[PDB]
Formats: sequence, C-alpha cells, structure tokens
Amino acid sequence: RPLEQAVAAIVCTFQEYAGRCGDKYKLCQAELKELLQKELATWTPTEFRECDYNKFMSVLDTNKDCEVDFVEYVRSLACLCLYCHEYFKDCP
Amino acid sequence: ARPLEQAVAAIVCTFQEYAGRCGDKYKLCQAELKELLQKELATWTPTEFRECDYNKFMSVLDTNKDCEVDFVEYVRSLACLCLYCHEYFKDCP
Repeated sequence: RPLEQAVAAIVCTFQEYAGRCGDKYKLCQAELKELLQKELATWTPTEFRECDYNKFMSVLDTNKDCEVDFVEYVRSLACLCLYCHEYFKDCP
Repeated sequence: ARPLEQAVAAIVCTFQEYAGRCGDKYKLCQAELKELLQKELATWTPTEFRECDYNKFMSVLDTNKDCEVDFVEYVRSLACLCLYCHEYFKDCP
C-alpha cells in the first residue's frame, strides 16, 4: 500500500539522521535543516508561499535547539508540502 | 529518485484521494481520517507500551465528528500512528 511504504520511509529517514549520535529519538534543528535540504532537494515554494518558506527555512538555520522530536520532524514535512506542493497553492 | 520525496508526494496523494471526494478539497472530517487510516495503514498495529494510547487515539476519531482536519493535522495523525505502531519508537518517551 502506497501510504504504508511512504510512512515507513519517513521513519527510515528520521532514523538515518537521529541515529547518528546522541539521543536516537531527537534531532537538532541544524540536522533537520540538513535533512530537508538533502532529502527534499528538488522541492521549491509555490506562487503564494515563497515568504513563508523562506521564513520557515530561516528559523531552522538560526535556531540551534536540539529537541526536534519525530512529531515535529513530520510537521516540518507537512509544512514543506503546504509551501511546495501545487495541490496547496490556494490553500488558506 | 529520493525515497523521502516519493514518500511525501504519496502522503499528499492519499490526502487528495480522500479530501477531494466532496466539499472543501483542503479538509477531511475525522470520520474520513479514520476511514483513511483503517484502509490505507490496514496492517499497522500498536507496539508493547502503546496499545492504550493507540486505542484512545482511534476512539477519539470515531466519536468526534469534526470536519476540520486539515493537511497538517492529517500528517500529525500519521506521525502519531508511527509512535504507536513502529518498533523504532517502542521505547520513546
């Protein structure tokens, strides 16, 4: 089932970054930025979301806390959809 | 072909399939989200220390008929199902 394979892949990617060192259930925002930049390299903002995307990406880069858990990592993916997937171009 | 890219595109495709049925294409009802998780993640079941969190999660969707589940909340529900059902998180606090 396509959703099952997709959700298992999102956990695999998290394990790949969070398992590097330290607490296997957490990332630093620097690591989350590296993950999104490398793993979603081809994704770019839609027409009415460049500002929001840029602000989102700025916060990760400035922010150097290390309490990003799995749920927050998946919420970052959801946000990148809103910003970068055409389905949501007109979503309020 | 990057595995995360294909996965996140698939997550949006499944949302489109349910939310595009009728009404507002950006929202689901909790009844629709429970149908989605039951059909699309049919094989996933709770880990050793999460059965009661899982069951409570599933019972809230079934009781609560609110038609404000947006995309972000749908994805949060997938994340919660990971915490409950994927062995990687068996010991996560």
